Order: sequence, then C-alpha cells, then structure tokens
Amino acid sequence: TNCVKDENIKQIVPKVMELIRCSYRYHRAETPEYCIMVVGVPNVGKSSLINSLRRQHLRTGKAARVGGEPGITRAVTSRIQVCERPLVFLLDTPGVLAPRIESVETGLKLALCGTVLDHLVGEETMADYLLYTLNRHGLFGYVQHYALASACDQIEWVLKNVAIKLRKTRKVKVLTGTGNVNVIQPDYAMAARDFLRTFRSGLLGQVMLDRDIIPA
Amino acid sequence: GKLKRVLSVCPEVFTMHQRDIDRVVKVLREKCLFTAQHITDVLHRCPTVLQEDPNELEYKFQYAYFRMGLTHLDIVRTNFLQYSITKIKQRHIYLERLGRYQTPDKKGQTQIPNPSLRNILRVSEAEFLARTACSSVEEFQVFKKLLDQEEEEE
Amino acid sequence: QFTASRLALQNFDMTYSVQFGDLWPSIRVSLLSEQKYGALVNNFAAWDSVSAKLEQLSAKDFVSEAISNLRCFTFSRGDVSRFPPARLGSLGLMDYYLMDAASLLPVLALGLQHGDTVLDLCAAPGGKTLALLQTGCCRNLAANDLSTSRTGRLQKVLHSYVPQDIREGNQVRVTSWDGRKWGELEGDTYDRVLVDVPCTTDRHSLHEEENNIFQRSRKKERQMLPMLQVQLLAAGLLATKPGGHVVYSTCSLSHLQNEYVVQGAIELLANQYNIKVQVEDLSHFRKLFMDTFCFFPSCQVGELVIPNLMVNFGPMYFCKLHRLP
Amino acid sequence: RARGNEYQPSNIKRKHKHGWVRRLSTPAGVQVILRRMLKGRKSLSH
RNA sequence: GAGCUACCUAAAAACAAUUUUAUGAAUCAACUCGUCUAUGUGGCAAAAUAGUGAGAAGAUUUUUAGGUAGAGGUGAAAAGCCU
RNA sequence: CCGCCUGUUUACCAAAAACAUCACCUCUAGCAUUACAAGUAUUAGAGGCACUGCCUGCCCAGUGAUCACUUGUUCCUAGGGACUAUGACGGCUAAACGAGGGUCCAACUGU
RNA sequence: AAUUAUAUAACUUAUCUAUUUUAUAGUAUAAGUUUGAAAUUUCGGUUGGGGUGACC
Ligand SMILES: Nc1nc2c(ncn2[C@@H]2O[C@H](COP(=O)(O)OP(=O)(O)NP(=O)(O)O)[C@@H](O)[C@H]2O)c(=O)[nH]1
Ligand SMILES: [Mg+2]
Ligand SMILES: [Mg+2]
Ligand SMILES: [Mg+2]
Ligand SMILES: [Mg+2]
Ligand SMILES: [Mg+2]
Ligand SMILES: [Mg+2]
Ligand SMILES: [Mg+2]
Ligand SMILES: [Mg+2]
Ligand SMILES: [Mg+2]
Ligand SMILES: [Mg+2]
Ligand SMILES: [Mg+2]
Ligand SMILES: [Mg+2]
Ligand SMILES: [Mg+2]
Ligand SMILES: [Mg+2]
Ligand SMILES: [Mg+2]
Ligand SMILES: [Mg+2]
Ligand SMILES: [Mg+2]
Ligand SMILES: [Mg+2]
Ligand SMILES: [Mg+2]
Repeated sequence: TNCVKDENIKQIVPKVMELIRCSYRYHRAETPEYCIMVVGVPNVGKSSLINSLRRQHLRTGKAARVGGEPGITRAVTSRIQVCERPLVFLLDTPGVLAPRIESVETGLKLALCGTVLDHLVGEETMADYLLYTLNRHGLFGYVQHYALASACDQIEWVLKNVAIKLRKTRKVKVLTGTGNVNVIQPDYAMAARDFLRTFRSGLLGQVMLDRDIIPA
Repeated sequence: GKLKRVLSVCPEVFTMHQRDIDRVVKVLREKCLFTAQHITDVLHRCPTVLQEDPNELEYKFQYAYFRMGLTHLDIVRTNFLQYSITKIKQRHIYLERLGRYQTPDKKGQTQIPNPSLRNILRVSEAEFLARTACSSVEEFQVFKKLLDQEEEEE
Repeated sequence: QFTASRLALQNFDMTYSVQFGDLWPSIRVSLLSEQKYGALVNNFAAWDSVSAKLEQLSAKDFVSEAISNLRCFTFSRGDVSRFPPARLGSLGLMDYYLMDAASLLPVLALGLQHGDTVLDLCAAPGGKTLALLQTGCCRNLAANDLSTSRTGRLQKVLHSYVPQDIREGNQVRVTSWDGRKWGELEGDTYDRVLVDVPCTTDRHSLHEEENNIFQRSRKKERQMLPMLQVQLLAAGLLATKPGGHVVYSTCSLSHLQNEYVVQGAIELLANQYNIKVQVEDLSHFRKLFMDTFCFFPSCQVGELVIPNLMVNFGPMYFCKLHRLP
Repeated sequence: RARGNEYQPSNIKRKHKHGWVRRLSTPAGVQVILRRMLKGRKSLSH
C-alpha cells in the first residue's frame, strides 16, 4: 500500500474482516466493535496508515501525529476509529526494534530507510553504503540530479563535488605537525545528510536493497 | 412564478385568515428553525403545508429530524411534508423493523447503509416492496393492519 | 446504557441473522410485531358452548382441519383479529385459555395415550399443563418447577380450569424441586415426559425489560444455559421408562440451544449410562399443519415453528425422542 | 511589576471626583454630606 | 470607587543613523516589553537588581481631561481585569 | 513538529501549539433624527474557520424522448376528476516567519 | 433537576375609539395560552477509593 497516494489501501479492510471471521473470536465474539492493532519497526508509516484508512473510509482527517523522523509516537494510543460500516478501530503503537539485527549489513539497510536514528550510525558511513548499493545496482540517478560527472565510486570524490553544488562549507580543525589550525573545508556532513534525504524522497530513483536475495 | 403554483395548489390562501398562515410560518421559524430560504421553498414545493393545521406539521418535521436524523436540507429537497403521515410511519417503521433503516447514532454513524429517502416514499407500493423491502405485498398489508391496531391501543 | 432489549436484538443480528440469512428479515419484524393468540377450549360443560361461540367469531380450529383430544380455535390466515378476553363458565370454570398455537404442538406431538404416567418438568404456567390435562382423559400426571411464585400461579390456573374432583385425584401432583435432582428421585417412572427447559425467550426478551436473560448482571446464566439444558434433558431421559417417548421444547431460535443440545444429550446418555435413543421424524405432522404453521427444514433434528407475518405463531422448537431400551 | 503607587495626584481629577459641587449634584451625594455633618467631621469633602 | 487596570471618546506629543524600497520589511539606540540564568528572599524591591533577550513608522508608545460600576462594567477569552 | 505571518494574553509562578489575524463560509435584518448611523444588501449585526490551485460529498422523477404514459400529490365517490416542464468534506500549497517544542554537525570553551 | 417567571416577543376573549350592518380595525387595561432573558433552591444512605451493578 502506498500511503501518500492511498494505493490499494481499500483492499486491506476486506482482508482484515475476512481473516477475523474465519478465526474464533472466543471472548470477544459477542462484542460488535472490531479492534485491530498495527505494529512495526519505526518510520514505516504505521501512524500514517491509521490516518490514511481513517480519511479513506470515515473521511474525517488525521488521527495521529505523523512525522518525518522516527520516534514521533512515544507510547500506545487510544482506539482510533477507521471505518463506520464494520466499526473497525486501529490501535497505534510505537516502533520497536529487536536488540539483535543479525548482520551489520541489515543495519545499514535499516539505517538507509531511516528506521534507526542517523546520529548513532553516522551519515558519513551511511552515505558510502548508498554509493556502493546504487553503483552495484547501476541506477545512476544521482549524476543527473547532482551534476558532478558521468559516474564515480569514491565516497570522498562524490561528497566533495556535491558540497560545491550546494555551496556548503564549514570551518574544521585539522591536526597538523606544527599545531592545531582551523582551516575552512568543504562541508562533507551536509553532503551526506542532503544526499541521504534525496534517496528517501525518491529523487535518485526506486531501488531494491535486497535485490541479491531474490534468487535465494 | 412562485406564487402561481402556490395559488393554483391552494387558492384559499388569500381567503385564509392571517392567524392560520402566521401560525404555520411561525412554527417553522420558532419550532423547526428552518432557514429563511428554506421556508419560502417549502411553501412553493408543497403548498399543502398551509392547509395542514399547526401542531401536526411540527410532529411531522420532528419525525424526520429526530426519528430519522435527517437534516433540514434533506427535508426540503425531498419534499417530505407533502407525503401523508400514515404512509411515512408505515414504511419507515417497516424498514426499521426489517433492519434496512437505522436511526443515526449519537456519533452520527450508521453501521448498515440506509436506503435512499426518495425510494422509501416516492416509488409505488409495488415497486417499494419489490426493491426497498423485497417482501410480499400480502405480508405488508398485514403489517399495515397490525400497526393501525397498535396505534389505536397506544 | 443499553437496555436488555437492545442487547437481545444485537445478539440475534450478529448470530441469528447468519444462521437464517435471507429469512431473517421477515422473522425479525415478526418478533417485533404483536403476537397472535389462539384460544384453547376448556371442554367440560362449556365444551359445546365455546365451539359454537368461536364459530360465530369465524375462528377455525386448525386441529380440526389437520384431522380432516385437544381443539384450539384460531383466526384465519392473515387475520389480525383479537380474541375476546376469557370469561368464566356457568360451572365456574374459565371457558377458554388464550395461548400461542405453536405452544400446543409439543403436547400434540408427544403422542399422549390412555393409561400413562406423565411428568412435566419445569412446566410453569406455560399453558401446556392445562392443555395436557385436557388430553389426560386417563393419564396420571406430575408437575415440577424450580421457582415457587412461578409455580404458585400454576396452581391458580389449575383451580380455574381443572375441576376439583380431577385435581383431587393423585393424577394431578404439583411439586417444586430441581429438575436435575428429580432424575434420580423417580427413574423410569413416566412413559411420556415433556421437558420445557428455560430458554432465552426471544419474543419476551425483546418486548419485556423485566426478568430479561440479556441483562448484564445475568451474563453468567445466559452463557451456561446450554449446559443446564443438557442436564435437564438428561434428567428426563433417566426418568422416562423403557420404550418411553419424550419431547424437548425450546422457545429460542438459537442453533446452539436447539439441535446441539439434543444430540449432545443423546451422546452423553449413550456413553455414561449406556443407553440408546431412537430419532423420530415428524415431517408428516408438518405436512398436515402447513396451513396453520410454517417450518424451515434446515434443522437436522426438531421441528422449529418460524414466526411469519401471515402466521405469527412462533417461535417453538420441539423434538420428540423415544427411549429405545 | 511593583505595586503601591496607584495614587497619581491630579487636583482637577480630585476635585471633580470627590469635590463639593460633585457631592451636591446627586441626593445620594448630598446624603454623604449629611451624615458627615452629623458625625462632626473637620472636612465634609475635598 | 475606572488617578491602578480593561475598553472607548476628545485634544495632543515622540521616533536618531543605516539598507531596502515604498513596507503591521531589515540592522540597531531612545523608548516599549519581560524569553532565559543568576542573585535576592523581613530583600533596594509586598515582584527588584545584574546579565541576557523581543519589538522599535506601527494593530506603535506616551501625556492630559472625560465616559462605562458590582443582578454590573470591560475583555485580540487568561473565567483576565475593575486601587 | 506546531502555528500561515506582524500582532495579543493569565499585573505578582505558564508568552505557547493558546487568542487575534487577512481570505473564505454561515445566519439575521428592506430601514431614519442619541449606539449601529446622519448609514441602506458590493451595506450593518452575530458566529464560525489559515488562505491557495487540486482531488473531492451526497443532491441531480422514471421510461418513451422539446413531446406521451407510468408514478407522485390531492379531492369527489375502486371508479372518476384535479395537479405535477457537485457543497457538510479532505489532503494540503510552501515558501516565509518564531526569546515556540524536539533534535544533529561544526567551532568553542573551567561544563 | 424541582418550583416559578407582567425580560421579550407573540396571539385569544374582554375593556375601549373609530368606523360599516354585523364587520374588519387598533388598544395607557385585565384574565388566559404559548415560548424562556432570567431569579430561587437542592445535591439520601450502605457498599476497603473509581466507573457499572446494585442493595435500603
Ligand atoms: N513518500 C512516502 N512517505 C511515506 C509513505 N508512508 C509514510 N511516509 C512518511 O513516513 C512518515 C510516517 O511514519 P511515522 O508514522 O512517523 O512512523 P511510525 O512508525 O509511527 N514511528 P514513530 O514512533 O516515530 O511515530 C512521514 O514522514 C510520512 O510522510 C509513503 O508511502 N511514501
Ligand atoms: Mg495603597
Ligand atoms: Mg497612570
Ligand atoms: Mg483617566
Ligand atoms: Mg486589552
Ligand atoms: Mg527613524
Ligand atoms: Mg506586557
Ligand atoms: Mg531584533
Ligand atoms: Mg524580527
Ligand atoms: Mg519595524
Ligand atoms: Mg480558555
Ligand atoms: Mg483591590
Ligand atoms: Mg504564531
Ligand atoms: Mg509575534
Ligand atoms: Mg502568570
Ligand atoms: Mg508574546
Ligand atoms: Mg514568564
Ligand atoms: Mg516563541
Ligand atoms: Mg562536535
Ligand atoms: Mg441556602
């Protein structure tokens, strides 16, 4: 389901009802109201899905503080009405990550999509993973969006030019033999942050991070 | 143009005493809270309202507003007032008892979609039962006889 | 917030509607609409008088058409006329008893025969007793009911209709004891047993707020009704003599309370007590009573009387079981 | 802020509000004078 | 009791320099305000002081006289103000 | 993230996301010698709501086809006449602005 | 919520002044009917606190 364009969201509600009927409600069999729960890792659009269904069916409006950085909804929320005809309510939950994320490569994909805060991982390290993945995939969307060169696979090289494109610079202390001197330098950090934002905004192009695993 | 249809439908309006006309208009403004435009529209669309005595129209409107939850705009467009009270009560309850029609709840949401207001009243009895209720004509005749007896007891 | 009637309607919509599907609309309105009453004659001195008077009213005994010892005059199909209030006879006995026609089918179905001993567990003032008494030309009887006040009026009814001499005979015995406990008391004692288990009384539950099984406080009882029904039905099966016939009657339309109860009880008797029950088919009985009653054949066991707008005599679910050994 | 300085003296304001001519304007004001004369006050008004 | 304060009427006054332009725009004094921290806590003070901050040609600030009074007045609504 | 902006508020514990605000929407009133107003519907009062292009409610007699029937509504008694020629909703611009609530990098430092 | 309610508006019969042979006008008032701006007064008891059940 595409939340922003509400692609196929209508299909979810009939499926939700169909599965419930086959299953035995047990204690809640007599209760007419239907309550459902949405749970996932942070920044997967859980809250916006509740709002999207609410507007699509009940056409009322936002019922969740949607935000662009993980951690918006801190805890559980009261039942949110979704559809009057089946009287189905959605229960919002905060994103939860298991402490074990298997290989570190999975974390990079998890960080790339924004599920985990970019601070602890570091945009600079993440920015490299984007270049490797995009180059391996061959989707050279960035070169058109960022007019740097035909192609490149050096993280340092791409960061240098894009900063010039954005006209971003900063003053950074650089250790040298004769002392510590604050010498102006291109703003690499902004390039990583700005580059990362474009990828998740779709400017670079659609990607399949796990393309290698389909053959299995 | 508005007057000619009203004049033709109910010529006695001119002969009718000022009290009768004022009471009918006063009820809508002070007891039904109809908007000024709607009040003029209601008289034009169904001029028979003036013929009806006061304190019976008010019950008729409250039946639509409260029992059926319909808004003021809905009543004017569908011309509920022209239809007789007996016909509305028989059909509306029959639908309600059959589960087709539910009065909107406090939150304003109906679990099961209601049927078109025009379908309930405008269509003929044969078409009404055939489509709205999907029941036999003979059974409806029994219901009308049953409902009347209950009203007499009430 | 919700009244007991509102909750009762809610349960049928979620459960009963699914069971009957497209038939539910007519049944739903039927229950809300006023019930149809059928006058039952008291026989005795007024035996001829009431029959002639009822003919003037244009009421026709559906039993008489079925034949073409109980006769119950009823109004014509689709007739909404109301029978006049019952009045006392010359001898001091009420001329007729107003009751639901379907309520008399369990008695007519039980195949009452002369020289029999009959038990009426949880009979209450349901009218079947009085009707059964009129059938009991030569049949010792017995009445039981858990409550007292409920049973208190039952005696008043007997006083009004049953003559004192007949009541004085041991034939008429009134008691108020637990049905399940009653099974041990008199095992294999009564050839014919009519068991009317307490049910949800859907028609009464919707109309009447008082003593409504769907009240929130009474939640515990409602859930346990199927278990209680099985035990009472099992108690009757224990009490019936070898080769006896028993009829189990349930007012409610519920599939759980009607078909699973009877079949489950038969299984319980077969396993624990090693007893066998022979199923009996009343389809022929249905054919005779089609004019005055409408049934639906979906039920595997039992003959439920669906309330219809043309014939609003429902709901009665009665199944007859014969004790094989 | 700091309270306590509500009194912002103005002779025109003072005499208009609680003056002799102001008091005599209304009978309710004249009865203020009449009571003050009964008590024995040095000054009957401003 | 509206000399405090909310609001209004009338008669008046203040606004440097700089950049935009032609303005409830910008930097920032006079001036208005009162975000933050610290001290104070019978304190200088029954709400201040030291820093730091917001606005500063406008829905601006200020002065003088008058009007609205408690079952009420006023309120860019805090049940805020009315010694 | 929240509010569109400048602005306003609990004097003496909250200056905000709250109030106001332009624009938009709803209701009421056809009028004079003390408010409104020496005014008159493009006006005045009352209240609601950020606006702006775009998706978007229902509502829109039926069948023949500007024409006849079937309906509907009324009467006179089941008959006879008479008459009937997109607006309560969302995404949201989108930018800008903020002694607002959260963050991150850099420099900086006795934190 | 209970009791009232010449704030207003309304209409009805009267009083009353014009008028036409009964009639339609109005009304320094009274008696009603209808709305309610308001005024007045109240917050039973038992359930280890609370909503629901209840019970006296
Ligand atoms: N482009 C795009 N953005 C989407 C889509 N679905 C969700 N988003 C974006 O993802 C965010 C919504 O996820 P959010 O509700 O914040 O995540 P969460 O799972 O509730 N986590 P949290 O605990 O932080 O609230 C918003 O920034 C929203 O615009 C989509 O299909 N497309
Ligand atoms: Mg002082
Ligand atoms: Mg001063
Ligand atoms: Mg002053
Ligand atoms: Mg002010
Ligand atoms: Mg200047
Ligand atoms: Mg201030
Ligand atoms: Mg500044
Ligand atoms: Mg500024
Ligand atoms: Mg300025
Ligand atoms: Mg407030
Ligand atoms: Mg004071
Ligand atoms: Mg703001
Ligand atoms: Mg501001
Ligand atoms: Mg404060
Ligand atoms: Mg401020
Ligand atoms: Mg403060
Ligand atoms: Mg701020
Ligand atoms: Mg650092
Ligand atoms: Mg007192």
